[PDB]
Amino acid sequence: KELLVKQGSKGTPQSLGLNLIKIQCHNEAVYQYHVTFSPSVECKSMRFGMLKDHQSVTGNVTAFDGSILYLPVKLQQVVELKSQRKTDDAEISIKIQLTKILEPCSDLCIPFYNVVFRRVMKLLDMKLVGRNFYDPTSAMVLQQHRLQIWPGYAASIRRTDGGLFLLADVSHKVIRNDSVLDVMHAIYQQNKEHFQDECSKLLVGSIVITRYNNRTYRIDDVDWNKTPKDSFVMSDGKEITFLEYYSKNYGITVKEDDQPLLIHRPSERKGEILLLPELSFMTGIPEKMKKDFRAMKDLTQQINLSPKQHHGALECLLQRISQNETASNELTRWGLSLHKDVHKIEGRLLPMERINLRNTSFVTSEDLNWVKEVTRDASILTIPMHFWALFYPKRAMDQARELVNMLEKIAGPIGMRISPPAWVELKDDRIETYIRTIQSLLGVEGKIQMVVCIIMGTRDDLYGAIKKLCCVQSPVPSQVINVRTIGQPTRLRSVAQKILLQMNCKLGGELWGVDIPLKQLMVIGMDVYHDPSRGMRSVVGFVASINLTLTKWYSRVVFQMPHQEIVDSLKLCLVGSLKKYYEVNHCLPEKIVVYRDGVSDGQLKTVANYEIPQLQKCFEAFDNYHPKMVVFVVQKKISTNLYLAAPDHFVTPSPGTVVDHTITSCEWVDFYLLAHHVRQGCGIPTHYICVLNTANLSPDHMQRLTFKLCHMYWNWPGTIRVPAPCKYAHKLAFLSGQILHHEPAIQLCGNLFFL
RNA sequence: UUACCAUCAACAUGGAAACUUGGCUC
RNA sequence: CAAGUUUCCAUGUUGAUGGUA
Ligand SMILES: [Mg+2]
Repeated sequence: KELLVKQGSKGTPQSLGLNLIKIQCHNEAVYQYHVTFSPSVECKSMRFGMLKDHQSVTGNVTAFDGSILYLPVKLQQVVELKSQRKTDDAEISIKIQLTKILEPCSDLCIPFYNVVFRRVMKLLDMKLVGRNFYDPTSAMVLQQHRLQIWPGYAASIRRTDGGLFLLADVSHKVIRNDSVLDVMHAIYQQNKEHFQDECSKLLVGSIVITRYNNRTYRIDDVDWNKTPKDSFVMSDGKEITFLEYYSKNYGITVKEDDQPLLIHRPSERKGEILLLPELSFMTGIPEKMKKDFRAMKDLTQQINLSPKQHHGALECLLQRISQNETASNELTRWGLSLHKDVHKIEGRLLPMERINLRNTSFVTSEDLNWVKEVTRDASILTIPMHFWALFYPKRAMDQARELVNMLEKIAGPIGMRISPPAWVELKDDRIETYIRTIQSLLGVEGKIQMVVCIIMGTRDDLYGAIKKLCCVQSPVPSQVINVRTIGQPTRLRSVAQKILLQMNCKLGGELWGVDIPLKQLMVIGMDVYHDPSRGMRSVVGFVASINLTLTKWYSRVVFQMPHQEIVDSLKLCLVGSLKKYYEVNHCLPEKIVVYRDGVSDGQLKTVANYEIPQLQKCFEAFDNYHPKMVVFVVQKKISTNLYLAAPDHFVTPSPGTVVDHTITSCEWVDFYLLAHHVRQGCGIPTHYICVLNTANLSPDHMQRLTFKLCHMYWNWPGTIRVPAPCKYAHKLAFLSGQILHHEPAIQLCGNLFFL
């Protein structure tokens, strides 16, 4: 790990709000023991309790996470200890053998610095659910929602270039007080004779949380013929009944025994697991609650928190940490002095770039909104459409007359050669004839057109068949519209005119440019759209800049082969992108900037060594063509929050800032660029990690190049979460992997259909 | 599948730490 | 070397409503 200077010079500094820890390193050695509880107890409760029962041998300074104990003082090689169970009087044989001597400056200390913090905030009467800690003392209970929300904290200790830190997100968790058992009782009261089908309809596909070990478990089946009075064989090879299993591990004596059982079947590899309804609770958000205007406006008025409400909750967490003595000793025996106040990050607002139109050229303001700049002038990079087929079934005539009769009105300020659509009716929406109509006609409209498949209600098979026929068998676009979305005239201005230009974008109509000071720049946003829940061939979305001023982009999907992890596609995808580049610009690039998507933090090493070296060795297809490459990894689901520290309060700004110190990764070169256009909530910043940077790019150069790449997507008046090719490839990869399950047609490749 | 933007929920994948089991060779 | 368990984490995707629209 080299000492790399990351801070830039050009920009206006800011102030942020989430570091929360600075510790001094003092302990010369920490001693790790792995403990085998013989016989096996599985719950954390006894594994804490009988370890706390023997502080004469272990000591008061303890850190145990279920199987691993940590000490500051070395014992002998193996210590053997006898314990007796509080319920069945078992012969529990604790064996502690020292396995690791943790150095003060080793990255392996992060697990036990994290479990000591979990043991710290388990003393504040804070519960564990899933991964996080949630507070039951500031809940909101919603009776008509049948719901309860907890304002907990997802807190995690991690190492950073600015030392040790603890990142805490104010994570509100929804918990249903209704279990699966009580909602089974409610459905059985609602339907005494016909409840098994409702249980098999609202139970499979639904996912429960069990709180005896807080595990989240996917329901695959529910069985009524088997009760926990029947026994089974657990991991030690000896038969146990489930009630004695409860009394020996979790200690939670059940209230009834005539309840059914739930079957969970894991993925292929195998151990089928059985869960009681009483100890298992719902996912607490009802979609049957949701279908009204009063759901979020009465629930998430507090859950969609302000930045100041985040800072108040986090300062309340710090206050209850500091004012609790028993939590303070559990930090200060190990010598981990938490900071009693927040620790703040500096900022950097970049010199904001220029958006070049056909004639005008704006300096981008602080608001990033040019919503009604559309319908101004005719665009050069457009094929002027004339005719397109519009279909509607036998229930929604005037509903179609909501849309199209307004749409010719926004041909007013443009004044292009427009004509009314082919109003072709439908006799029956029952699966068939909707396939037959479109490729029965395919007529005068089919030059540059727009397929509008309008379906009453939510039906997956209908739109799947329509999009499969209307994007596989013929060169033709398609667009699914549900009548439930357009069912009211109130949602017309926001549904028909400003948006639903998917079809006008699918024929390739776009222009605006951002200035780039470099020469011969090829930027290429590789994305990987994975669908392993369906367990079939993952999809690569390939998009590259095939020109100089970045106005045109490439598109490619190739299905992978199952049981073959090595990518056979990306060489062909780069071959196609380079062939399109040599067909359009008639030249070869000098630098390549790749924005790879979708890897974990432990996976970049693979991207450092198992894929990008294959990209460098892929260039054998062209003679003496081995130039410099730049690789980046984009990240979305981030837990770091950003607030500007105005001298009165905290407000998350508009996108544009740069955070590059004391939040990054310890090994690679990272930065964070905020991309939420914040109207409410806290703006998560996009995380960009580089892998190979041999083009000698300064940090401000690649940060401003990333924001420039964020500036060039034809879908919005305001900036985007991930830059433009990683949303192009997202849209085309999702479309070509989940809906038609096929490659896009070659005959549409001159358009930018990824919009 | 209509512009992105939160939040909620869910699934799946990957890295590290050791433990246990199994596998041709001492 | 492979598989499983427990800890730490990390990562995308999907579905849903509230907002500028
Ligand atoms: Mg993606």
